[PDB]
Amino acid sequence: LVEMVQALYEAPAYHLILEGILILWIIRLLFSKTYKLQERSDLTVKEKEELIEEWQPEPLVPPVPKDHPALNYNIVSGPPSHKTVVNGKECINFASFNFLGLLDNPRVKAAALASLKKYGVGTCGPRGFYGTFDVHLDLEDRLAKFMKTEEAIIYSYGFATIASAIPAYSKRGDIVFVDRAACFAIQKGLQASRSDIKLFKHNDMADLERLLKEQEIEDQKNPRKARVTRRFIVVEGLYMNTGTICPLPELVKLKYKYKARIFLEESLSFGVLGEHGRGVTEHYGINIDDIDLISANMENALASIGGFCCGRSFVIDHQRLSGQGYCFSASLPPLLAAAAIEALNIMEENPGIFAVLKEKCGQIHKALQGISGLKVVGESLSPAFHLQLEESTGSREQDVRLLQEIVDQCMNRSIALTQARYLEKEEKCLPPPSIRVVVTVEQTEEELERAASTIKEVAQAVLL
Amino acid sequence: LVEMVQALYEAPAYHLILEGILILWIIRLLFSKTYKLQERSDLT
Amino acid sequence: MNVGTAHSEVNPNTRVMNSRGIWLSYVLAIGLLHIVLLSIPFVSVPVVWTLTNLIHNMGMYIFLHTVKGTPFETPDQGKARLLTHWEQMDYGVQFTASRKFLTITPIVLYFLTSFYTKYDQIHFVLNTVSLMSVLIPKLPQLHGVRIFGINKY
Amino acid sequence: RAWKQMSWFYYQYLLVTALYMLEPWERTVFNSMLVSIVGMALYTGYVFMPQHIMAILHYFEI
Amino acid sequence: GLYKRPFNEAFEETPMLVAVLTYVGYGVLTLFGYLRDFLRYWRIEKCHHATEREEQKDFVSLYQDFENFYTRNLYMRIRDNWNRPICSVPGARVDIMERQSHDYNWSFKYTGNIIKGVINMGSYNYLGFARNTGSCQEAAAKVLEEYGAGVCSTRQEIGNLDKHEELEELVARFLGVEAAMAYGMGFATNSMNIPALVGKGCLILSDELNHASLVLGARLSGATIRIFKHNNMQSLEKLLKDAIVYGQPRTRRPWKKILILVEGIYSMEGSIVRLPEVIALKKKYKAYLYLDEAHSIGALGPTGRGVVEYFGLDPEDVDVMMGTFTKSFGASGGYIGGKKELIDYLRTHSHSAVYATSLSPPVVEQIITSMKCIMGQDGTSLGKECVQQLAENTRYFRRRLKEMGFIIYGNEDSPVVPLMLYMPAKIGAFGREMLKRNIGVVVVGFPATPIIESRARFCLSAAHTKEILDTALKEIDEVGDLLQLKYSRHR
Repeated sequence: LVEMVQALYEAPAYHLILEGILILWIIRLLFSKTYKLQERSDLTVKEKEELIEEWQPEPLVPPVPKDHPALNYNIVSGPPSHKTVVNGKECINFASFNFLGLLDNPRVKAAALASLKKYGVGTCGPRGFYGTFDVHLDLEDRLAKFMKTEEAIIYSYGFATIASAIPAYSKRGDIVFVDRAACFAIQKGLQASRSDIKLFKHNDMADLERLLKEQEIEDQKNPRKARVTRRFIVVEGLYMNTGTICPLPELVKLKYKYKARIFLEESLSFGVLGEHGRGVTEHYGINIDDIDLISANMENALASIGGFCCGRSFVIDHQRLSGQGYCFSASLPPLLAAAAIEALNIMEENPGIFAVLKEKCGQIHKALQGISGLKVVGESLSPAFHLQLEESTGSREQDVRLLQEIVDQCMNRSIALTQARYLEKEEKCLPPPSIRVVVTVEQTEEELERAASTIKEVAQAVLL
Repeated sequence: LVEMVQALYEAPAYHLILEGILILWIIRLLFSKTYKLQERSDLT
Repeated sequence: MNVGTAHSEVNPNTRVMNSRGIWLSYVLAIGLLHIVLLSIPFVSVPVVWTLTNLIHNMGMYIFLHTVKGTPFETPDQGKARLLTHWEQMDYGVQFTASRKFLTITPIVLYFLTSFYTKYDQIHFVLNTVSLMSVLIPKLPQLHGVRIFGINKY
Repeated sequence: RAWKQMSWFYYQYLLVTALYMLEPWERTVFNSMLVSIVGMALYTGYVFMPQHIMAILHYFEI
Repeated sequence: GLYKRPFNEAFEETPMLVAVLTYVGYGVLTLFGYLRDFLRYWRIEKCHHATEREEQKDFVSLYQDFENFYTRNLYMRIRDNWNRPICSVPGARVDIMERQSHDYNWSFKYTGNIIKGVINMGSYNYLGFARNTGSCQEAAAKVLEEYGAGVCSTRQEIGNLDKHEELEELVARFLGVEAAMAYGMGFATNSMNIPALVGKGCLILSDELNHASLVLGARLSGATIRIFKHNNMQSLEKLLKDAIVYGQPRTRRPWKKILILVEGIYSMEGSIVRLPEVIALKKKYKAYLYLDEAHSIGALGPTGRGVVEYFGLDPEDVDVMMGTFTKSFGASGGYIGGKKELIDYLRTHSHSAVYATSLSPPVVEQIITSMKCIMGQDGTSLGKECVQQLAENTRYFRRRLKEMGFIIYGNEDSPVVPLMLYMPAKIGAFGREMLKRNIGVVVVGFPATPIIESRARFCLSAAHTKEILDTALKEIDEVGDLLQLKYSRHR
């Protein structure tokens, strides 16, 4: 003990160093349980050749059954608009997402031709260098002013917008609470970012509350990690797969109570909802600042290619350097930018088109009630809703075949409908097959009740 | 050379032992070309 | 500018130390520090050598073993957000010419400063403490481990 | 003439050491540190080391 | 594989002194950046960046501050070089809206005056189709008047038009493959058609210098990715042999598929891919080939049919041929060409077709008109003239630049010419000095490239004449004399 310590202290230095080295050797030996066998073997050249020969690759593409419903593409013999011509038959368009009828306005075409005379068709470069035109900055300023927000950023492709916006902010090790009935663009954006994804029930705040409280428990488990994880809630203003609106005020309250930012998608909502057509926020009266990021695409309402994101500069400015679809691709052609600017001018000039669209949506949604085999899933304010089989059959393929028979019999009677298309093996929550009905400010009253009557008669004829 | 050898001889013992240990560490490092990847995986 | 414009690497930080002329530049930086310390009038040669050793070791510890992450945003979604530079080097490959060189250099510097301080006990204690502080993290076993939860987040 | 040559050499000095990008007060800080270090080095070399570069400087002057 | 004509590429190595000096510069920048950050943190210096709103102060911070280190300290100092607005057609001469900043590039304010006549060497014109007047513009205007600005639905439902079908058949005839499909974005083409071809249990062999779109497409699929060295056929052999012999990583099972992603011309380096060798190994080891002819579809080849025509091989050897209309044809979009079964499967099981909006009618009309002009269907000789003029211009430019003593990368045939600056400050210096002499170039710095290699890329065109090239070459020589950019020991 003490005497041993004194004796060790009285002993020389190099001897004690050697004894310490031996002690370290012993402590290394005790924990060295790796029972290495000390053997090395390698393959021969002929064995490598035979292994090469035996391997057989699968074909690049699997054979197709050739009976795919999507194998036959509808061929439009002209512009897709009111009174279109599809498959050689005269029809009335009930499938194109053109809510405001801005596709065929002479003013929009005049603006597009004016910008075509000046710049041409192609930008020929990314926005990062010699691909930024004055029209791009003008359009971004117009989008910022229209939505009463500081900054906006435009992408040249609608799908890439949210799919590049989401990975820019959400990184590995974060938590995202996304709705179950989220569009495919949001799903691929959430796949690109390697964050942890938690899905809650469609338009249910109870499941969101439960998930948030479980996250709170996990935060209390380890505060240090909980201090470096960011929480996001990704929702859509008007869901495409269902046609139902989102409960914004409760989401805002949950955000401020549980410290999780909000990403909002307004693709259908952007140009149809609100007194001036600004989205679900104007419909509910929620302040614009309560939502961090609002994504949209100019393809549906504005009738032009591309998309955009809107928000405060603190949030938007990061996408100019982290958005892959923005950094590594050519910019939007000036033609489509000018078309979007003119569409914005027309939308600002007359705000009654949103009111007449709401009128027509309500009328057609009320009229389509009372079909034996068809149920109208959706809401009375969305321009696009669905028609689903009430008593579904045993298989999905028979259901899509029945719906396609209904669609064909409708087209033969000058009603142009379409059926919702999904990737069966890729969609997270595959929706049931459903016919899609889209309402415009161009469809007259008589056409509305005629389409309702035609769909009713065809449904009764087919499903009985 | 000779002066360096004399200076090393005049230096203390434990310091020279530590320097020798470091020399052995260096000679181990130089021939330790086994570029281990430090990964472990198992089947389910 | 943006990462990935001219190459396809998730983290250009890993191959920084394998670049051309980095070793010679690092050695010349050590020499410049030594000369700047030599220029000081009132200090003596053992003090100069001890100061160079301590300062170089402190710089190595701060840069290689303390600063964790990447100076630039990276498109692998923050895979190395919690790793220091030494762990990021060569994507975790434990031994490499760069790692061997970076481990060897402090030992040679230690031999030099020990000789030029004439084996004084105080200088021995200081140099040994700094050399151990540098060398201990270099061990392959000591990877992704923060003692008592220091520098974890 | 010679003033333009010195301006060109100063421009090359700025380009090489990446002082071209920095704001003027950062340039002032860097230049002051460099001048102080050089003056200290000259003082120490004169006081401590034997005057050997003095002969080379005199030969260059001649 | 063998070459019918010599294949000569030159990648001269960096001088040692230049490497030491660029490391000195980067170290100085890093130290001053740390001091900058300390001053900004202790509120001694005012911060010009925006801040989170007071209601979300207790929220977790949105960004990690260390990630933007280079943005504030290195990128912002020379930020004025890149996002330069223009107000005219991106021809051989472009108009740039000149801008000034007084807060050291944190915020830019536009002066009224506008630069005019700037020689354009940053735009991706290769055949000079970016013109505001011509036949293509007339056809585009006609289709715009008839059809409109854009389609409002996807291909599968109602958004398929006759224009898309005729464009696809024209592209299939142009390439020489059986069938082709068209998309509205070159980035989306890769990012949406690589996940469909391969999935979990497959292998992807990506080049060292692949584009971001190819990498993103590979990541979105669950396949395992292995990176081989840039144009190193020995490395490709080694990875192929190891993948075939040793199988899957955890449980030894044969790979379902092996896909090799390569490009025709790499924009930054300017090196043409060694296509005969890679096709040889593809056939020998029974792999699959994905070829990205974004830069070579119009620039390369005697008639402008890509690298498969430049080398002279058979298009049926390449399994998937991606391509982009933005560079050469002067309109946005993309395409994939291949056998009929491939195109049918992509028509049925591709993300872009199902969920994304189709192309615009004026854009497809412009592509159709330009592609008809190239193949001589209009009957004129304009198609061959641009293709031969581009080759003359690139050979002349590369020869004269190399004889001046600069360091140039890539093959002699590639229209893209990367000059090497090698130092962080010379990037901004070259950009500003070239702008002062009415020349527009593109400079690429550290985080994109390797650390020692910073460059400036010249993209040549058939619109450039001999006079314009002579003026640009004289200005480049003068600037290289000013900045001492001639690092070549050979000449």
